[PDB]
Amino acid sequence: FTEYAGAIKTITSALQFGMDALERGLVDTVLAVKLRHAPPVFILKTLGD
Amino acid sequence: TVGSLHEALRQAPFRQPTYGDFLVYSQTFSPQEPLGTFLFSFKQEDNGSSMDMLLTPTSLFMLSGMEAAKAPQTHKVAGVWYGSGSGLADFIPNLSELMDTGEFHTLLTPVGPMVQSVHSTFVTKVTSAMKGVGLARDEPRAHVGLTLPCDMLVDLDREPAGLNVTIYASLVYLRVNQRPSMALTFFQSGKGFAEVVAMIKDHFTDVIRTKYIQLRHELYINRLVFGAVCTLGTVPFDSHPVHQSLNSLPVLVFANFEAACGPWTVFL
Amino acid sequence: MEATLEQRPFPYLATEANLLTQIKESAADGLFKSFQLLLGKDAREGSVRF
Amino acid sequence: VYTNVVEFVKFLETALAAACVNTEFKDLRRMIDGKIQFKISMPT
Amino acid sequence: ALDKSIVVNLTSRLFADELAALQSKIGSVLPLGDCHRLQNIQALGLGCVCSRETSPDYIQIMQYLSKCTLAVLEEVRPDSLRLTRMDPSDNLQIKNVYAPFFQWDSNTQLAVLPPLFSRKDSTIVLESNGFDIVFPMVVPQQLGHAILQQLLVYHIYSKISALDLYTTNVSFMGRTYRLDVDNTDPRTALRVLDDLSMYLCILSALVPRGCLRLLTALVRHDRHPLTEVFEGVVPDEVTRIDLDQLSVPDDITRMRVMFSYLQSLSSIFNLGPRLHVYAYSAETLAASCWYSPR
Amino acid sequence: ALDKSIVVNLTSRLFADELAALQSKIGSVLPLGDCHRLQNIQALGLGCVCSSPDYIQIMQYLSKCTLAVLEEVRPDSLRLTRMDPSDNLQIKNVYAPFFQWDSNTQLAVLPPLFSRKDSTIVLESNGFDIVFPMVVPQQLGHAILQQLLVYHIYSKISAGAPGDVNMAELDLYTTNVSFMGRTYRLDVDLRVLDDLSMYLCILSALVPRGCLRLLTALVRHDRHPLTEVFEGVVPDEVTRIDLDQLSVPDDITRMRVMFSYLQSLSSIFNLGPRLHVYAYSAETLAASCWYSPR
Repeated sequence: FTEYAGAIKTITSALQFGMDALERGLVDTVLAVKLRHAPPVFILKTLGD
Repeated sequence: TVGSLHEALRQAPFRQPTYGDFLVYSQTFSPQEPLGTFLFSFKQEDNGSSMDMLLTPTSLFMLSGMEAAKAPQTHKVAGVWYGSGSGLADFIPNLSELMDTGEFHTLLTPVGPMVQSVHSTFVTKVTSAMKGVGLARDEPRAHVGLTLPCDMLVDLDREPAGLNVTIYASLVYLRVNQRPSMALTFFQSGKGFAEVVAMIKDHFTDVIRTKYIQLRHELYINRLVFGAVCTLGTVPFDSHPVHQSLNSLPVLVFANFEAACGPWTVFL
Repeated sequence: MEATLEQRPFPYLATEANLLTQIKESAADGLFKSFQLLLGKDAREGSVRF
Repeated sequence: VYTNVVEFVKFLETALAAACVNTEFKDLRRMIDGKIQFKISMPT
Repeated sequence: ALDKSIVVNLTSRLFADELAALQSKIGSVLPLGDCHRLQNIQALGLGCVCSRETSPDYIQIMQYLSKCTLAVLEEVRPDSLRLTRMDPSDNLQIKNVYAPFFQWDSNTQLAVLPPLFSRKDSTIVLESNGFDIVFPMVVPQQLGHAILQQLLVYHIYSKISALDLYTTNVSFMGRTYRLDVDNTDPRTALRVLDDLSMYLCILSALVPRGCLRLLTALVRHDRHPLTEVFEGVVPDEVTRIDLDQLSVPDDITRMRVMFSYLQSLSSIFNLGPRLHVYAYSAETLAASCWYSPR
Repeated sequence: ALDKSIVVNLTSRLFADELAALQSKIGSVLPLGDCHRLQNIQALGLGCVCSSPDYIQIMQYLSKCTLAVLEEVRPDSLRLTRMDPSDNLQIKNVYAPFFQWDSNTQLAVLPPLFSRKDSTIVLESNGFDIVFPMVVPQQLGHAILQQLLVYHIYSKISAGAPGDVNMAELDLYTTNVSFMGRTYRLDVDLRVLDDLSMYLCILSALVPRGCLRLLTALVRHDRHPLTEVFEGVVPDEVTRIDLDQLSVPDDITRMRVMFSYLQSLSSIFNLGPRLHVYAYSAETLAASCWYSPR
């Protein structure tokens, strides 16, 4: 009983850190999109006027 | 989710490895053998039909006769386990003539790593693995990986790798002190068979020149066989060898080594 | 623009009369254009994409 | 036995999401492409 | 069981002109660098060694190919290539697309070879990324070796020359095919010829004398079918070896040693990984092979 | 899980004498033309190509085959079992003549070449003859051929010139095979090896011309340094072959022939329908193994 409970608390928790890995991956890939369309200040300012 | 993965892991048991029960004279197999030692087999005659002979890479160093120049570290270990080698060498009376005509590599059949060996006084039980990942026989299942010394293993290295890197076994006949004596090294590359045979020839550049010049006053046709390469099994790529010192003796140990076999192929 | 064939999983209709007679000959020598064979391990509705 | 539990994060509860319009799409593996055709008229 | 595929990120996009080639060659075989899931284009090209700016190395390309994994295309999206890989023992379904058309059958024996019939045909370019995806080709082993037979003959008779119909063309039964050999880098193919020269002269010192005498009694008495490589004229060198007497117990110690070196010519006539076909269809061009490397 | 059973349905029943021969051979290794589970008797055994046979047209049939194992002979229908690669089995040593397999050895599959009383089984009720392959331990299978290959040459030397072959010398070291501390008698009066005696002899004169034409082309500042040693092993008479007496478009015909025998003779001994026995008993003739193709 303390061994069947010592296994399902590892298999579900490893999926909790797999489910955590996507919300961490959402913020990474949005910021990966925002930086690949991010020209710096010294280029854009004279183009912006 | 939890419920969909609750069933998708139940339906996959992996196959079990095979087991070859070996039964050895206890004077040809030391008690202090590291669990994970690679093995061999020698089955010259057939009249006894009772007991079997096994050779470690440490015990084969006593039968070979390669000096401590090309192999210093096991020479301390092969002597401290076998004094004069009389417990080993008395069984084979042709240890100077099998090295002449080149028939020793045809008799060895590689087996694999150890599993469980109960040491005994007269007849030592030995269990090894031939296929599959090296696992234990009994209830305390411990994953026994294959162990090689740093003295015998010679590595071959952008290198694009597949799902495969293999371990070989070269066995090269030569003559030191004007008496025949073989030499054995271990390789590790996943380069395919068409490259390693072109690479082992560059590992023995300064050896072929120091035989055929030494044997030009008299040369025999039965001397022309020079080596034999087997194929011992596959290592999973991205798994690293682990350095380990044992009473000392630096020994590399692999993990997840599944074992196979192969025919001995001549190269020159 | 020539009208082509496509394997998109249409809601097909069934006709009372049959079709199947002499079709096996007609693949080898073309009775009709715009045909594509399908073997039974891959004769299905494809996954719809757009 | 002493364990730690890492702090979990939500995407929509971060202030990053002012720079994104967020529509959940159920079967994106069934998509090939997408497009937005702008039509800019111009005065003179 | 085992759920596998490979999706490949094209880093920016790709055009509609170059998509017409990647769509036309679906169901083909190409290698790739490492067995990841997610992947860039700079591993799928076989022409990371078959470059345009330098001359290629036909042996080194083939020597590269027993290393890497092999993969099959199934779908093409204009930003992502979706493939499937080949486990070392896995019954899959391959399709015969490859443009020099050689008919297969059930229980044939395939081989994966570098593109040697045409370089420009099997190398399509992707200048949206500055890279060219280079396809290999599958060939049955009756020409799996018979191109490597012809290629090793060519590098011998280039140094002697430095005629042009016997040293280049490859003869399958029925037809001939011109190789695409114009500017090569033979500095790793002459090592291979320096690895025939050791095994071949050893096989010229322990030639069994009984088999030499059977040539003296066959090229002038009867007319065998394949003795017509020779004429009736025997070589003069065979009689200059024949003059020593026979020895039956020394045609065993010469036959056994000669037999051991012909296990060694499976180290220089190696192909890539092989495809044991067990079921083939003729009007669908779809086979079902069994991958097994080495 | 997976299922495998190859039921061979018969037309007519088996007789009493026809059945008791196959009762003893209840465990064996047999070739088979395809892997679908309902076939006739004309698809198993080597009699598809063997029933004036050749060696090579059977050796290029075993490595391109799917071998099956007998388990049961019921009087209306045979039954087989398919053999996967890397599959545990249970083989009964039943083959004629007897050879005494040693445990922990390697077993190869070779075509039969002795008299027909020991190999085939004549079935009168259905008019087909099954042909078993010859399962030999792999060291003896490379040894039983390399002496009869010598013996078939001296059967052709003594047919044209009798004084060169001595029957006291020939039938003394070509009828005893010293292997595994024992000897074995062989029943030989051949027709199976009538091509290897010609392929090894048509290769026998092309090697001395070959290993000088290949060495005159390979000489430069960057020779591979091992062939400085292996230049001396060739005899002095081979080093005086003047190749002026053969033209350059004749020399190409003496290379593409030459290399093609060097491969196709070397390949038929590195063909591996072989199986590694791990357990055996002598007085029961039981054995277990695993299979690994090519």
